[PDB]
Amino acid sequence: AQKRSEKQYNDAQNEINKWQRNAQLALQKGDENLARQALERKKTYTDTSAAL
Amino acid sequence: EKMLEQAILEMQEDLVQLRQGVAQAIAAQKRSEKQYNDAQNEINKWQRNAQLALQKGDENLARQALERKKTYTDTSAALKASLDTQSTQVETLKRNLIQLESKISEAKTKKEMLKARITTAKAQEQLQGM
Amino acid sequence: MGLFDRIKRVVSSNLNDLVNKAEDPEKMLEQAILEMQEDLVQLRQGVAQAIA
Amino acid sequence: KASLDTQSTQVETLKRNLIQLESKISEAKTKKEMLKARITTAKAQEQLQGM
Amino acid sequence: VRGMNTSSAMSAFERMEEKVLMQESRAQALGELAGADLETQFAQLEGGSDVDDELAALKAQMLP
Repeated sequence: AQKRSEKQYNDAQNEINKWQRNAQLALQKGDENLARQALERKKTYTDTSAAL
Repeated sequence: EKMLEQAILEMQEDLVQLRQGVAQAIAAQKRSEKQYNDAQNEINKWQRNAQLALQKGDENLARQALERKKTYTDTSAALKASLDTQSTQVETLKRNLIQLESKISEAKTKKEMLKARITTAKAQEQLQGM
Repeated sequence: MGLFDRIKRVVSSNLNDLVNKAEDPEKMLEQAILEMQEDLVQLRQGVAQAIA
Repeated sequence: KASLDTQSTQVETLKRNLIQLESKISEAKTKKEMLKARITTAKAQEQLQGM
Repeated sequence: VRGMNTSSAMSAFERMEEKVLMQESRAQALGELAGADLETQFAQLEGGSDVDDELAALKAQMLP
């Protein structure tokens, strides 16, 4: 169970990194809405990570 | 674990039903818009006819067309009012779905926490036996 | 609710026996790959009709 | 003509979806081979671990 | 695309994941318990002690 939570936590961290890259990419693209959405997703992931 | 597993299956099916309702609402908005668009198109045709009627010299036909336009306008206004009310409901449904999506993920996390405490309790029971 | 309590107990007992038999990994993997391929063919036919 | 344009757009969307679907099924086949190896290792390990 | 409950792709991934996760976690955990025991740790130390003396003996054997 500890390993599973760690994997999920690790996955969340990995997911957050991917999301961060996308947000940066979104800014370059010029789509403001997508970048904002990504930030919200990261916050949700962070909350999940905190809970984990 | 059995109580938790049954609950997870149940929530997913409910979400699908909500999605279908949202689709119907979306379709309804589109249908009203099409009717509204059709009414606007119809009004334009009516306006052309009224102008044509004046050229023709038939005063009665032109007057009749104006009355028809007013009725169409009233219908369009009603459709617009309906759309606004429908839109607020649609937004709430969309918001609810987003909230639900966040909630299901939390439920999965809860199960893991629940499983860990139960295992610990079982370990304590073993100590009593000794 | 009395009915609700009865439903949960009956459902749990039935579900547990049923899940173990169909949880084998090898049987599940074979079934999934075959099904998706069949679906694609059906989808293609529908698409072809639209194109026609 | 108006009907054709709407239908054509829908057809194009379906074609795009099919391409996406094709990518997904191929990935699944690769996953099965990886999954099988992991399962076999675990079974062997469990018997050894108990002893 | 939406991912229906009855869809084969959605169902297959979920079924496979549950079985795979449990098996992988259990195997790793079982291995860890053996490592945790003190006797196993002592054996590793003994093995390290054992290899060096043999090497010294081997050097003596190959010295002439």
